[PDB]
Amino acid sequence: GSSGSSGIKQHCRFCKKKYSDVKNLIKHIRDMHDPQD
Ligand SMILES: [Zn+2]
Repeated sequence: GSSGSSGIKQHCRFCKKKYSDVKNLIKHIRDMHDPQD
C-alpha cells in the first residue's frame, strides 16, 4: 500500500517496555518513573 498507520508504536526510555501509542506510554512514565526534575 502507498500509505498506512506504520511506525506509530513507542518505547520506555527507562525500563525498555513497549506501547502501541504515546499516551499509554506517558501514563506508564508518570506511574512508574515520574521524571519531574
Ligand atoms: Zn518504563
